[PDB]
Amino acid sequence: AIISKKRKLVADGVFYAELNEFFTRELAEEGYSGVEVRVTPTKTEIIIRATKVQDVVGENGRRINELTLLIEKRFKYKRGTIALYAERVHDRGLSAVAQAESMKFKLLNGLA
Amino acid sequence: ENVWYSHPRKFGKGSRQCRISGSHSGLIRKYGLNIDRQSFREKANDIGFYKYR
Amino acid sequence: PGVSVRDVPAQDFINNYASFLQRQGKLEVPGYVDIVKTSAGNELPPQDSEGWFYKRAASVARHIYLRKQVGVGKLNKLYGGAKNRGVRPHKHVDASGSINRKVLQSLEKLGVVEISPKGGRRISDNGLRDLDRIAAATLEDEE
Amino acid sequence: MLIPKEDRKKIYQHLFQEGVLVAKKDFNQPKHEEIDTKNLFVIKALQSLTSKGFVKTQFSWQYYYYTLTEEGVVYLREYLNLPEHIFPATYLAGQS
Amino acid sequence: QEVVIHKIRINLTSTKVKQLENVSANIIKNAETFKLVKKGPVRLPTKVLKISTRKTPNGEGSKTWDTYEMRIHKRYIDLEAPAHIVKRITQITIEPGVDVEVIIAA
Amino acid sequence: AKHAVVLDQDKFDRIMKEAPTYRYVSVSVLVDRFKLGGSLARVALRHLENEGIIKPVSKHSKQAIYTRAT
Amino acid sequence: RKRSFKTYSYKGVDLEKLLEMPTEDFVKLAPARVRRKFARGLSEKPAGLMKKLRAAKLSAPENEKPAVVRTHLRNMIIVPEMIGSVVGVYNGKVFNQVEIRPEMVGHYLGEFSITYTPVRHGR
Amino acid sequence: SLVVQEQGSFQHILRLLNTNVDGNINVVYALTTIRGVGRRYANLVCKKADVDLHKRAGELTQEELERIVQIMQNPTHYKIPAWFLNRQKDVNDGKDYHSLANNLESKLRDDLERLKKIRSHRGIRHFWGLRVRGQHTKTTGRRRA
RNA sequence: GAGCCAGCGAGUACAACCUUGGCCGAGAGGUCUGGGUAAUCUUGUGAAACUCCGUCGUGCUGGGGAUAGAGCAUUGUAAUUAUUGCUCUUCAACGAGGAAUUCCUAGUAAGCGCAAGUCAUCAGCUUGCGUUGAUUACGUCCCUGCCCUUUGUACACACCGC
Ligand SMILES: [Mg+2]
Ligand SMILES: [Mg+2]
Ligand SMILES: [Mg+2]
Ligand SMILES: [Mg+2]
Repeated sequence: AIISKKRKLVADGVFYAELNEFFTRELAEEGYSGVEVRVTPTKTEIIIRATKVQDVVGENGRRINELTLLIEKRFKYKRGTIALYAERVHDRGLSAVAQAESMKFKLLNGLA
Repeated sequence: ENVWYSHPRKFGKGSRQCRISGSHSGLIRKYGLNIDRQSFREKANDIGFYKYR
Repeated sequence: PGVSVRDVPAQDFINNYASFLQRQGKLEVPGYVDIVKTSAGNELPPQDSEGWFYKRAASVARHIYLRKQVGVGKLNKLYGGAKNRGVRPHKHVDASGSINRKVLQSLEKLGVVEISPKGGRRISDNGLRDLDRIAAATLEDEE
Repeated sequence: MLIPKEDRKKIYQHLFQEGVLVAKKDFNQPKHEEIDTKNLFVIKALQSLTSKGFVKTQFSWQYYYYTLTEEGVVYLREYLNLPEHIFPATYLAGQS
Repeated sequence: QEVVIHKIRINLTSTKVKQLENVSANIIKNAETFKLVKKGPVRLPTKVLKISTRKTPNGEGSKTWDTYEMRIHKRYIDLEAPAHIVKRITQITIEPGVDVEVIIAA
Repeated sequence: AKHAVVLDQDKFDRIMKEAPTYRYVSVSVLVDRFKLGGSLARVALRHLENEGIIKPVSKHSKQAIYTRAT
Repeated sequence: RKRSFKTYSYKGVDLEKLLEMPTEDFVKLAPARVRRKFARGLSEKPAGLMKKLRAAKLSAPENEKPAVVRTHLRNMIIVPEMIGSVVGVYNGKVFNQVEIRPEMVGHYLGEFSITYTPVRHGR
Repeated sequence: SLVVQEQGSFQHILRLLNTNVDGNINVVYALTTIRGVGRRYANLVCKKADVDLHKRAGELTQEELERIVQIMQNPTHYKIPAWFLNRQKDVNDGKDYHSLANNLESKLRDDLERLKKIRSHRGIRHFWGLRVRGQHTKTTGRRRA
């Protein structure tokens, strides 16, 4: 902690990007679209927009918990200071990333 | 397990890898990015960097 | 009316100061006189050779008077210029630092320059008076 | 692969404690974060585990990520001894 | 009983500008409500982070460039106000995007 | 070398004879009327400006324009 | 006769002192680069090779050359301890035999080998 | 400052250190013209002598010339720092020295010979008739000695 | 010698960043000390080209600075196949460049330096920046390219065609 403000910002951005990439990689089955990061004091809110919200969740805190743990491991945080949430997307068709993902899935399956 | 498996790679092209590819080619080390330029370009918008002028 | 240091056209003032110094014969010699370049880029020592040093000192004093608080590196920067570095283009490299320091020391000894807080040096009262006198003289000459 | 078995055991224990593992993609690194073993060794172990099912691996951004499946968890338990109603991150510790 | 004014600077750094402005406004409103002596929202020079990059990966074709840039917006709100009040302020008025931060020590 | 650098009493005398005449005296003008070379010419000019004879117009380094009294 | 042609040497005096002055002295009486090198951390440079050289010197036939000591460390400087012994300076191919003399003193081992084969056609 | 009055004409071209000191011009310039003295060094010498740099100085005095010669000969005896020189630090354990004429040339030759004997990379390059100080002759300088 | 004015920037705490200010050193560069995570300190980055007074005057000259030799420095584990800097010395070609051909229309051209980028160390490079700041058009299809239209076509992998 304690760096040049600009530098800090850049770092944060990089972290966000990394997170996004991870989500893209990992939550393919779940149909992930995008992340929303809110860095308040103490807690940090990581909101996730995916299609299969239930899938993302697991069975009342499992997959999400694991993800959180992984994040903590990556970025030297403690338990409590990261808070994941898996939310629905308001209109999937308006989103582009989601659509792309769907298309990819279809291709994988083997469709015209 | 072997003793000598390390030249001193403190500094230079060899030490400074990127975050994504782990390359030593076109490495943006400005503002502590540490990103091969192509990679940065691919993600720049997500990392807050936008084209204006 | 009111006599001031600025009314004199610079170069003239400097010359006057140099003359005064010469008359005094008590600015004190460094030891490197004409076995010295004056800047790291100057393929020829001072053409005046004997003297010159006094003039430089005067200039330094004037600069100090002008500014709030000045040091050695800054002075060097002010002084230095372009190296005819070769077939390569010109950089800016700073002037003779040691020489500058010596000059400063001499000034201090005289009672021109005074040590300031924060950093560097400012001006003494006697020095100021001397400067004023010089300015007056210059004005008279002009008249 | 050539592991002093104690180290391996330690690694396994750590994994169990976690319910997860995050490694670098950095060979030549003398010792891992948290565990007092070589990172390379840990990575190798993880790879081995993956090869016999158990672990799920992601290689993103010079960071290997690892999570245990039910079968994997069971295997780990067997390796250890610990019977039932235990740590990992399959369920919460209390309220968090 | 206390009324111990430590003299507290709130920094407000961000990329998104409108949001930052809104936050500042909110802060000002809060201050007004609490009725304190404060210097108004001082705005510092917008530091721009420039990354010039050859558009190409392979450096083949014409030599075209892309100046990608980041705008940093940095504001200061200097409160001549107590500790408790400062704490309260910190507690209420937090938005996403803006980096709320307190110096506290004059 | 093209000569006109050698210094003499006779030469000096001829130079003197005379400051009077010529609309303007410029180092350049002096050389080459085939007189003493550059520096020498400058020196001569300076001398001429001691006590009247040739008064100045400009005063710059190398662009030193002087003219006859009075 | 008295003085043999002229002294083969570094900065002043004669040979008799060169051979018996060890390393520090040499450094003191050497160029700037050499001094700098000496100042920096010496580990593996003057250690094994030197020993080998010494051994060679010990176990020579007397009058004839010592054994050829092969060398990668072409970065090393010719100090006076091993004047006379033959060193095989490495050039990727070949440990090129370099004979150390009273004049080769205070120069690099690598600058007596030449890695490339020099240009032909027209000099 | 002053035009040379009086008869003048005191020797066009003087001979000094087995080389041609040119008449008129200036002492420094003359020194430079000698095979081995340069500009700054020449200036220094002049300063030591105590002659004006403004004077053309082919009408120099004999004593002055002698003094100059002496200066050229000896670095250490006079006030010359002894790291301002052409050569410095040479033979086994000893002193810094330099020449300035024919002498200088001889010294240079000797140095070259020594280099050749050593068979150092530089020496080798010299022998070849090539580029000692590692400048790239892939494009540049296509004629050579 | 003296005068002496910019704008883009960038810059470290797990490292070793920018580094003023003080002393040593002709320099380079050393040292002690700071200030700065930065409209705060470096930094008014008192950058150059410029302006003033003097020295050489149109001579391969004090223009020009190459190749050279030596030493002094620094970066790094390692500097010879000079990393770079500095100090002295050497003084080569070149008196505005043929056939050709590039760039340019206003704060432009050209000059001038700075600046970050790469970077342990190296700028003749580069992306920017400001400083100084013109000449000549403000047209045309002569050339060059490109575009259309009408024409002709044994071409359609399309003139490197058939
Ligand atoms: Mg020039
Ligand atoms: Mg500022
Ligand atoms: Mg010349
Ligand atoms: Mg380049």
